Amino acid sequence: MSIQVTGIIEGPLGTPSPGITIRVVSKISYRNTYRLSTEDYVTTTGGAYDFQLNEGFHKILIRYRGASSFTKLGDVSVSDQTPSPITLINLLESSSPKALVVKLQELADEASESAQSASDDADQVT
Amino acid sequence: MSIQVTGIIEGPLGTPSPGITIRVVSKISYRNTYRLSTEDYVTTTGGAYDFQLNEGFHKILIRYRGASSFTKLGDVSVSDQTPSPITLINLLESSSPKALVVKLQELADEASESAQSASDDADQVT
Amino acid sequence: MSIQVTGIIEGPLGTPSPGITIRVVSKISYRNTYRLSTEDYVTTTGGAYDFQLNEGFHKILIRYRGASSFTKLGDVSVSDQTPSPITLINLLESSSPKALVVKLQELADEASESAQSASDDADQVT
Amino acid sequence: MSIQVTGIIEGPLGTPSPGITIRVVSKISYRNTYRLSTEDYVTTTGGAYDFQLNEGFHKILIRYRGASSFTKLGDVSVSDQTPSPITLINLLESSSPKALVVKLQELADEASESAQSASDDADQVT
Amino acid sequence: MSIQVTGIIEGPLGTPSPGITIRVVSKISYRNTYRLSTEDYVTTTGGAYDFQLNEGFHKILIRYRGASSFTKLGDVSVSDQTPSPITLINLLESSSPKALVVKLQELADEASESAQSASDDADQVT
Amino acid sequence: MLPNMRSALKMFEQSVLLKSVETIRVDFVDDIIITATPIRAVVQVADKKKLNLDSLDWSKQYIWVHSGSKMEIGQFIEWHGKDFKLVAAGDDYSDYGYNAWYGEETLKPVLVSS
Amino acid sequence: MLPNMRSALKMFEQSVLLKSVETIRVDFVDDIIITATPIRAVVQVADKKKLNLDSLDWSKQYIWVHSGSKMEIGQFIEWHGKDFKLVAAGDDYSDYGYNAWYGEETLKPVLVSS
Amino acid sequence: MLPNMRSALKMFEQSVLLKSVETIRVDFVDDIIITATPIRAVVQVADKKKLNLDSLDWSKQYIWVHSGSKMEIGQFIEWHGKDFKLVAAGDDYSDYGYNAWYGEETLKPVLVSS
Repeated sequence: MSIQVTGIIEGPLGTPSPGITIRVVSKISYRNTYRLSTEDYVTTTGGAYDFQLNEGFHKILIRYRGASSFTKLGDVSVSDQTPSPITLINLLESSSPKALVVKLQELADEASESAQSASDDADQVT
Repeated sequence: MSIQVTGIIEGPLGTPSPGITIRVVSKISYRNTYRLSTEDYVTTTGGAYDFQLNEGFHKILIRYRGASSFTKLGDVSVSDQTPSPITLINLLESSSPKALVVKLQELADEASESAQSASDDADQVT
Repeated sequence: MSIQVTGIIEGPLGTPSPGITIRVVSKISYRNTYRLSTEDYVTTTGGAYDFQLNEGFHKILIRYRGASSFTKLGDVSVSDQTPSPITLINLLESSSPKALVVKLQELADEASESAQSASDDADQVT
Repeated sequence: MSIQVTGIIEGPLGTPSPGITIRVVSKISYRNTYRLSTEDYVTTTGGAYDFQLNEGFHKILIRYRGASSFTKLGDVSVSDQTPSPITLINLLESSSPKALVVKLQELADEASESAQSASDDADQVT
Repeated sequence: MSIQVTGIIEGPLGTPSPGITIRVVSKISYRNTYRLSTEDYVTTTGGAYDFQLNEGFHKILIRYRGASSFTKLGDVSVSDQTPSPITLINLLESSSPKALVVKLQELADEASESAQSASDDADQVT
Repeated sequence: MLPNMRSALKMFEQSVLLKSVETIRVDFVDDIIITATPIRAVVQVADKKKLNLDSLDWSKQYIWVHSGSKMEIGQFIEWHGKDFKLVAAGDDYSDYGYNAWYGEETLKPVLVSS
Repeated sequence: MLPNMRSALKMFEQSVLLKSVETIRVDFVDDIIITATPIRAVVQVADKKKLNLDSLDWSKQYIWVHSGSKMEIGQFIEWHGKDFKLVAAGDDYSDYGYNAWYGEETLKPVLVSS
Repeated sequence: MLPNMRSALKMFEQSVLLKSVETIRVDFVDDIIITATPIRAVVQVADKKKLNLDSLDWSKQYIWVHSGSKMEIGQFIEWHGKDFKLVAAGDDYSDYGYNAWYGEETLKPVLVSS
């Protein structure tokens, strides 16, 4: 399902920030979402961001209290199964092309090692 | 014989938007239609669209209510023997290169399922 | 399963000549680099093509009988996820990217099925 | 004879367009027609174009409802015998230098194969 | 049939000198590339020329008797469609284009007659 | 509102033919159909036409046209007696309503129809 | 107070797409994700687009954009039908409120998403 | 209405002879008839006439004439004592009512009739 992200944006000094303007824009023609489709969200009091993010490939931009340009934090990619209750940081670290590929490599090596261990154990029992 | 498209244009945050206009311009002249034969269709309430499209080849562009220009949504090569009750997303995707990253995510997904199968099998044998 | 691409030669492919011929050269990585295997297909009346296709890297060429040379329709990578009843003009749009190396990591599924085979071979001894 | 063309101009959305200004201009000194000889035709209601065009070598331009420049569809060539009741699309696809030459090549190969088959059958009967 | 070009040497060809001489070199594609065959013709009084001409590629040169060299009148490709009673200045205007290869494809007619010759040869046996 | 030099181009106009070549080839034999249109323009000299030195001296007149109609490189422009290839120092203020190009007289005779 | 040409840039604006490439590689195989944004700008021609000579003639249109948004070199700008690499003669009056760049049409087709 | 600098050329006029050569040859032996006409013009210096260095120093005066009459390259112009070959930096505002050329003094004596 379309996952929901929820966290509390915190400045480096333990003070939340209420007036954050987050922009999510997709850039893949994906089910029920279009290329270069933009959308905004403003965090409520306490500096807490919560929204259901439709899935696909979405780059995320920050604007703090007052900012000329928009800071680019990264580009998440959300699929059908992906942890529902998640902060945005663990979304971006765990979903980005470099991180996605490197996670895939990690997983493939893990699976290969598991397979070899299982095969060796089967040989030992046989 | 002509194909029809019905769907809902969900915003990237799972929020619909009743202001987008979708334009298609003929790629190359084909029966009953000519090169550069533009046409635009406004979206309806609830972010839904339901419109008839002729067979042929067409650049498809869209523009959002707050947008200024059109965004290059893609190009589609529609003909007969394509399903008539088809949404716009699936038509684009069926007649466009699959996005790199969605393929990468699907790969990571099947990889994760395989790895979990291997690990649980190792647990079971042990 | 192996795919079956069919349709009516239209649009940029040319007029529906009742004698048009196509040619697919498949790059099957045989031992060291690969082997190229050619196959020429012809068309029935009305410019109709209908032919099955194996999976892998295929380069499609088009030309008319009695013409002077081919025309580069282009490359394509038929994978285990492309639609079966598809037209040729549509498939030409899904050209081969360089995701093949990420695709190689689909061996995780093979590793898992090998692990499960080892498990369900080992266990029966009791 | 001087052939006549009937068709219904259709925008990609099933909505005909009445106010199309089609510009046919000739660039060959051909019987009863001169080089660079221009003329216009405006489509009637229902988006249906019909006109008798004198034969020769005529390039055709379109202007939609409002357009700065003229869009070039191509250049038909009509001879003494050429199908009388024809749409303009099948006129341009079947009559243009590239298409004309390639049709000639197609025809030459067809006739050559027919001749070879006839000769071989005559040999078989003799 | 073979043509007969005649007229009065005049205009850019020069004054009607009653000794003027012309020279045609024919490029008859003999075995590997071709053979050039020369022939020099002179003129009666008043600068009058009158001479038959075979078909094919002919390069025409002009000069006066006792002059120092020729003058390049130019090439020409006399085909089975050029008018018979024509002047030389007029024919020089119908120079050889590179349509010759397309003219090769006239062999289809030959093909057909061969086919017919086969047909009306086979049937008599009864 | 993008400025539009178009109205500032009409006074200086001149009739001129704009052609383009769409080469056709079979078995690698060159034929060239032509596309000619009567287009508006304005002409000034572009590089003061000099006499270069070689085995034989040669000279090609330079003109640089403006027009409200788009002009691709692979097109010729005939205004008096010899077409000019639209080769150099061209610039497209298409969004500003016109475009310009230098021109090279193709010493070949003018492409009427071929 | 630093002068700010920004307000003197709005009138001449035009919509345009600004993309950047962040190449990704594994085992030395090239893939390229894209980042595209709709940005404000203004376009003029930069070097009057000529026809160079080589084994085959080639030509790349030059545009030189201004915008209030920052534009790094390794970025492309598409305005009509072909993106331009932001390569040359660029200058950043960022503290003065805008920046400019020349542009090189990458004769490759436009990077939609890859 | 094309602007016409013609009236802006009369005041500065000067009498001058405009000749052209139409070479004639038999058995590859050079003879040259001449065609000379008294034409209107105006003369300024074109390249400040310097002294080049070689085995022997040489110098050719440069003049650049305007006239309402057409002036092809292969023509000479004599104004004082030595004809000038109309070689360089010439430009034809013929549609604007005049044309101009640089000039090269042919250190040969002036072609009277040959």
